[PDB]
Amino acid sequence: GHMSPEREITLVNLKKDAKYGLGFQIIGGEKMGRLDLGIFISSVAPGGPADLDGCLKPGDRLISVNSVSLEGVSHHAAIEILQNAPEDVTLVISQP
Amino acid sequence: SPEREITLVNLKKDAKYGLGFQIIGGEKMGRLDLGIFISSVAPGGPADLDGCLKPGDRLISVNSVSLEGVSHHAAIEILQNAPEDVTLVISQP
Amino acid sequence: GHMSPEREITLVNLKKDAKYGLGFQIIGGEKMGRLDLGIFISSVAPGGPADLDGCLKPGDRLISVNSVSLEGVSHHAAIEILQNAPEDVTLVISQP
Amino acid sequence: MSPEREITLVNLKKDAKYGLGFQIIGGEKMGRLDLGIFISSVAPGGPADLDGCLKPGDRLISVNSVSLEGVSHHAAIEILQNAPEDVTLVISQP
Ligand SMILES: [Cl-]
Ligand SMILES: [Cl-]
Ligand SMILES: [Cl-]
Ligand SMILES: [Cl-]
Repeated sequence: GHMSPEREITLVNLKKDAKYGLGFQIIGGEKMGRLDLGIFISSVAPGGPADLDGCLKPGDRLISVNSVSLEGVSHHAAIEILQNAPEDVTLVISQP
Repeated sequence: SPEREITLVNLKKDAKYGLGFQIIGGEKMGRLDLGIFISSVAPGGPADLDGCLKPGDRLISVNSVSLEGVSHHAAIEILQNAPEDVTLVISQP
Repeated sequence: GHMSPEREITLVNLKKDAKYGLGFQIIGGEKMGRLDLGIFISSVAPGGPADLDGCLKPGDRLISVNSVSLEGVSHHAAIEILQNAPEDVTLVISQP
Repeated sequence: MSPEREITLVNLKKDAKYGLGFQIIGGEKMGRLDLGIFISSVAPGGPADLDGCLKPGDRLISVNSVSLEGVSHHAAIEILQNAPEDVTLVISQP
């Protein structure tokens, strides 16, 4: 027997908008090295793709941008990865 | 190209092999810790025949249930108690 | 590219870096039988000694550090063995 | 209660009369990552004996680059037999 796990993984499918991009901002970065997932959603822009989809929320943990893992990624590099992502993006996130 | 990769793996348990892999990890997990990894993959088993899962891969979820904060002991039970059809989210080098 | 019934044994020669150390992390349990080998590679840092050498990968099994066997060695003790190792390290590992 | 064990690489050459000059024991039903092969005897005057390192009780971990993880006693014998004349063993010792 064990304590029931609390969190879930979700796949969020978004399309970049010329005006919004993906319509969210991030906070954080790795501190503990290669396996550290330190990136979280800091805000979701009203009327943007993430908002309209409805799933992504401030506080959610960002695990991947399509297949690109954010494990061990700095804040700077995470910004880069999001910027360089194609128009069609699936975010793997964990949620409370 | 330095980033790791996130992949989804769909497996069906087999009578002899189960899912066809073993896991390792500690028992003390912080709420957001992901400490479950693959230690071996059985030749002939579903994981092997599927071809994606490898030793060293990091197990992130089982049928959408996150392994964040989940101990090795709890993860074994989750995998053993899982239905025949499982979708795994993993990270890979 | 499926798993082989026979695994592989490999020697890896690394030099510690002042910032990276050996450039990898390990995982394993704390309870070990005297002959158990429960230590495995969990990550390899891009640009670190292990990465540049190109042999060591996550999932590899750590068998010795400069002839010191990991048999019966707990995760906490293995970390200490890697920390206490000199600059020039020879690893014996097993690989899938 | 006993110090860390020691891993050694032993370089031997097969001999026409002695082979490698040692025998092994172990079970047949190994798990994937089990290492259940051990040295049982070392022949006086054969390669292993002359080399001086290998002793009965030692654990045999590999034959050249072939791991004995999950390898049965039967299969280990065949791995040793099939090996070329130049052989490197990885062993563990007390
Ligand atoms: Cl394996
Ligand atoms: Cl690392
Ligand atoms: Cl890695
Ligand atoms: Cl012994």
